Amino acid sequence: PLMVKVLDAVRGSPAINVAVHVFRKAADDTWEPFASGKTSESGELHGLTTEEEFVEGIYKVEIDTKSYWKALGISPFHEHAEVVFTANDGPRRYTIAALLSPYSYSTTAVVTN
Amino acid sequence: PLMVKVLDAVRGSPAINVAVHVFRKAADDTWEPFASGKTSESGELHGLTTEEEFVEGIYKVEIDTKSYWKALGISPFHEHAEVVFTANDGPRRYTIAALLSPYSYSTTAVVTN
Amino acid sequence: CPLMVKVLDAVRGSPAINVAVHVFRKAADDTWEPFASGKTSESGELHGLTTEEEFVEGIYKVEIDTKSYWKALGISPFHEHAEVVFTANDSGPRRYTIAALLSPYSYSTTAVVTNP
Amino acid sequence: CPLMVKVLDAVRGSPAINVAVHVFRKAADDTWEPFASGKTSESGELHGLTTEEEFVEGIYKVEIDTKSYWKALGISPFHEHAEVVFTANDSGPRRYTIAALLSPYSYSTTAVVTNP
Ligand SMILES: Nc1ncc(-c2cccc3cccnc23)cn1
Ligand SMILES: Nc1ncc(-c2cccc3cccnc23)cn1
Ligand SMILES: [Ca+2]
Ligand SMILES: [Ca+2]
Repeated sequence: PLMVKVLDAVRGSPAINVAVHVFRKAADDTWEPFASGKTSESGELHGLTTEEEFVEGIYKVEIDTKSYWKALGISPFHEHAEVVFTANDGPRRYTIAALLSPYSYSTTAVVTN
Repeated sequence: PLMVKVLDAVRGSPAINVAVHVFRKAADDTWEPFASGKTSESGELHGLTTEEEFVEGIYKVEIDTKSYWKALGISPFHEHAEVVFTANDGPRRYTIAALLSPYSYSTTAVVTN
Repeated sequence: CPLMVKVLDAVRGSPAINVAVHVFRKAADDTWEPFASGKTSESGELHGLTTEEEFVEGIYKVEIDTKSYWKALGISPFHEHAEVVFTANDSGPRRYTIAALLSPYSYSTTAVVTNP
Repeated sequence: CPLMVKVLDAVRGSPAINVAVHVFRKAADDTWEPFASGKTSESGELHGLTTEEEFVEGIYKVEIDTKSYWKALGISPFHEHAEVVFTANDSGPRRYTIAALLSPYSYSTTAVVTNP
């Protein structure tokens, strides 16, 4: 139900081995750890969660862009990229995609049935 | 060796049934038709060309964004999106990805071995 | 003006007007503290957030209220906000312009950093 | 200033300076004719391309020479250029700002259209 895909605009490649943490907003307005992983050779992170676990609510996907750029020897601006959205329930799969540059990022959601 | 992927930033979906034409630059600096198709339900267009046909040179990928937006009832700015690049030969596959909004588009290249 | 925020609307091809922007700074106890806030003008720009005196080193978060923007236009957006988190002034004072480009299911942001 | 072009560099977090920009207009015989050209300033902006008199209805192409920009910085880019093609002034005169954000393997562009 939730996949994350990361691309690198400088190298023209998938962004490989990028740490990604997902949080869900708790009733006290704090962020509870929900799922995490590292992107694969294709820049994709699958298997984050299951249908039963992914309930409606506010999620944060935190992509560690700074570590990624430093591992490539490139100087970065942002601490990370945080993408915060509401999951709303018919049948739906979410893909959070991000395109990374050192001083800019773009993110889009691909929500399909 | 060449794939095109198109996303819609307004609807949060793949951009389905988008016409795409690819041209290769001829010796007289004109644009020769090379391949074309329409994006699938996943927003992807595969099978454009073969290894033997896709030689080094300057290519143009013309995405008919205006037709796409009009078919969705949304008012567009651009006539189309044209993405022009040089193909250079080790082992390489090219993905041209585009993210569409009515008054903006973004494109990236994903070049892998 | 060491910190300026500019917001554009990719649907309409226009400045994003009356967009709320909240800026936070990480405190020594590792929580986010309020730093400054404002709203974009008719040009989509937000000037006057801070001053050279107030804008010290730190980790800053600029939270752009994209959800309210789209909801006011009658549209149901995907994101809650667009957030930009960065370390500022580590090698001395700089001027930062944070720009954001908004669509209902996407946003982009960029930083332009100049040396006064 | 009915037509302005702004270019930013996503690698350095800076204006893209000294970027060549060529503008063409489709002729009645369906070919591209030269219309105007210039280069971005130290702010990454290009003003003075055209005038209200000259900038009539038509289909325009704005070709930003991104390849030369990156090659001058010692970088081998992917794209030949970034091109923006649009119909202008169809419902009367408008002011257009074409902005582009550049990386070596990517670019984005947006249009801001205002009614004088
Ligand atoms: N699989 C896939 N997903 C998205 C893109 C993508 C393309 C262009 C711009 C972007 C801006 C933000 C996020 N993603 C994109 C390319 N390939
Ligand atoms: N003055 C100005 N205009 C536009 C942007 C801008 C911001 C974010 C993404 C972009 C994508 C393509 C083009 N421009 C942008 C930033 N400053
Ligand atoms: Ca310091
Ligand atoms: Ca007309």
